[PDB]
Amino acid sequence: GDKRRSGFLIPNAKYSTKNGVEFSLPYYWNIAPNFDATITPHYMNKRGGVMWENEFRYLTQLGSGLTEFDYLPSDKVYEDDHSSDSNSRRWLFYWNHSGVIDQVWRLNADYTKVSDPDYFNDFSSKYGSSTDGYATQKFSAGYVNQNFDATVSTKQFQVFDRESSNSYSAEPQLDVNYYQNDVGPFDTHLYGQVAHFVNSNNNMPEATRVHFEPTINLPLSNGWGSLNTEAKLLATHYQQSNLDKYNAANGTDYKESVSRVMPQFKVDGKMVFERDLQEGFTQTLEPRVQYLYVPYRDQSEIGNYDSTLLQSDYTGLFRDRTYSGLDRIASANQVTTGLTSRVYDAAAVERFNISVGQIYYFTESRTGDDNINWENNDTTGSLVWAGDTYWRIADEWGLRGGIQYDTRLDNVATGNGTIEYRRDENRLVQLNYRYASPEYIQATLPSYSTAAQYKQGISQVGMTASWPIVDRWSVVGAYYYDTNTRKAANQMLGVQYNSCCYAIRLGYERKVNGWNSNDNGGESKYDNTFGINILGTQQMLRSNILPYQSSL
Amino acid sequence: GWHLRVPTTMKTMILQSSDPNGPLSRAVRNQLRLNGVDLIDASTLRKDVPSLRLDGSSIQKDTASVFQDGRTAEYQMVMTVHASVLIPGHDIYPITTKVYRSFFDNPQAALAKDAEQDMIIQEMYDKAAEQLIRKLPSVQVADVEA
Ligand SMILES: CCCCCCCCOCCOCCOCCOCCO
Ligand SMILES: CCCCCCCCOCCOCCOCCOCCO
Ligand SMILES: CCCCCCCCOCCOCCOCCOCCO
Repeated sequence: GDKRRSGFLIPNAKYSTKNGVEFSLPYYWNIAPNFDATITPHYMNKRGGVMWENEFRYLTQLGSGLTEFDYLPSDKVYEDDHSSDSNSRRWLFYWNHSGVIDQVWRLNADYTKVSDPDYFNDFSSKYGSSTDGYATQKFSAGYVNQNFDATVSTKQFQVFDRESSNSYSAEPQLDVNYYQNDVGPFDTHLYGQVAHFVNSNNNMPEATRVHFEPTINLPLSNGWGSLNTEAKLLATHYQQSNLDKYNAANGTDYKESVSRVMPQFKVDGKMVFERDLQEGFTQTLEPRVQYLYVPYRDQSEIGNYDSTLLQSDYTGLFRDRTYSGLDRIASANQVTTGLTSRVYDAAAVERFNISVGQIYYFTESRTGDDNINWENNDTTGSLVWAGDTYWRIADEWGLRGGIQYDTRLDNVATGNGTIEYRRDENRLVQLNYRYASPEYIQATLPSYSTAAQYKQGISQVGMTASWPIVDRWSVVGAYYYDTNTRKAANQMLGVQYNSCCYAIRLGYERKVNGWNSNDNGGESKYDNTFGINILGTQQMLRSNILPYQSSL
Repeated sequence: GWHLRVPTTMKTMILQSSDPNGPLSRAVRNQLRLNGVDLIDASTLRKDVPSLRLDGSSIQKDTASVFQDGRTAEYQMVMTVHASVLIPGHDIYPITTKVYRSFFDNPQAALAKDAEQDMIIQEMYDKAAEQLIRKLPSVQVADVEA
């Protein structure tokens, strides 16, 4: 049917290596003022058909939402690569929803499902690209009000790998929180969780975890200092099942019923020293010390469901958790010390910031299952260092950076730096650089440090630029470069011109798409694409596999 | 020696938003409560008490770096927070702040990574809150005789 609408939209064309010539003819349908739809025939050449891209949007009292369904009945290239089954249809379904009813009820949905793991590698869209390694499928409904909140959710993930697609899922997960601030001088905080973990692989064990965590916190502060103490309990119980086969395959001692209760003592002191400088400028120096103690518990009988190693930002040094989730809580006997230095102008605007921190270990942080293959066996001392910085010379330029170092790796673990020149939306240039050492990948990602795609880590520079050459024309481009392999990862060049009312926009992008086995070791697959689209907005900056983000 | 260090005008303040129980609202309320700022509802007559309006917030998760195979190595989330201090009689003053964080991805432990993504976001909501309160001194000095 489709009427009472706006009409056909102006089509757009594309030429890519995997799809050939492409012709998209959108057709918009304004069903109502608060919900509408859009049907887009998207003809592809060497795919041998028209992919129907369907979009729908709605605005209700229960929340705002969007739904997408792309469908291709048959794919010729995919049929050549995968000729086992005669069925060759390929599709995508997406559903986003978010709503806060009566300022208390919270309804949220972020669902993405695809027909095959090689969908987003071939078909690019707003809801996925070649860089995605898995699709997320989250649902959540909760009740939140000031002193109390309780949310129930279901989390699933579709991993894009035909050989190893093992991933856990919480079905369901309940999170409850109580608060009360003026319990004498103490601020109290109760947290409880009840989760049921299942895996797509039936050989993997299932579990039902119950967690109870009361936290009492005494904060004191005056004019110059702030001393905050905290006592926290961690009671956890595991009802595990389906363990015989997994205990046969791997050398593990997982049992069906496992209990674990851990105390936690944390103290955090902070100071501040102001210092006046020239021309009305005012800098400040804040030191911060924190002691942390958590006893050791043998957690070798407990599985792993949502626990992974965290990264230490400067503020992350003062975090009381090494892993995520609640399956692997490491022992603690640590003394974190840090120092920050800020500056301000005559108008008290924060212009420049430096942060340097370290942590000292009295005893080693054990979990009962510490198989993190470090480069050396340094257990105690000033192991982890971190630092951040930010510089704003004026209203236009900008700078920001951060580096995390670890002595157990004998090299800097993480390191990113970015400088930017930002006039407005149309005029800007940005230079960035990100770095992760092979030791870091070896320690945190054991499986990726073996293959040649992720072994050497990251050393990637990047240059984004939006600049108009002629007063009415406009040009934009991006260029990312790998330092280790001396090769480019993503390149982009595009021009745009607003002639009168509707602008014309030509673009070109080349990107790393896959990894080519069967070679003299291995190489990376590259994809080229040109595009023509025919209000005044620059989506070309955020159209790459590494989108542009303003660092001020 | 060198002198030791929220203004007195903002010791009593109003906190208003369309989502009062949201993460950003509770983070700002908690943080300013740590500084000793007293909170009162708008039901008071309230002519001398300043206001702290939370306009909105959004998170943008983009790919920061990529591996040799064309897959995401680490994401970079950027939390943009829009607020505005309302001094009755002296016009409104808008405030903006950004929080940049990043973390490595791993599809083999996707659920775990989700638990990390929830842990970082929360932290960001707190960090942003701090960056909103440290800019109040710059808003107080903006009140000059013109
Ligand atoms: C298969 C899904 C079909 C379910 C859709 C039924 C939704 C009915 O409830 C919607 C109630 O909200 C009414 C929307 O009101 C207009 C939105 O703007 C109102 C401003 O508050
Ligand atoms: C020495 C470290 C031991 C760890 C501390 C254990 C503390 C045990 O007592 C917990 C009691 O806390 C009660 C919960 O607080 C109230 C929260 O609920 C208030 C409802 O709004
Ligand atoms: C509020 C303390 C701030 C001072 C900073 C340094 C604190 C270092 O002292 C820690 C004392 O604990 C020593 C740990 O002893 C070894 C573990 O065995 C004792 C447990 O029974």
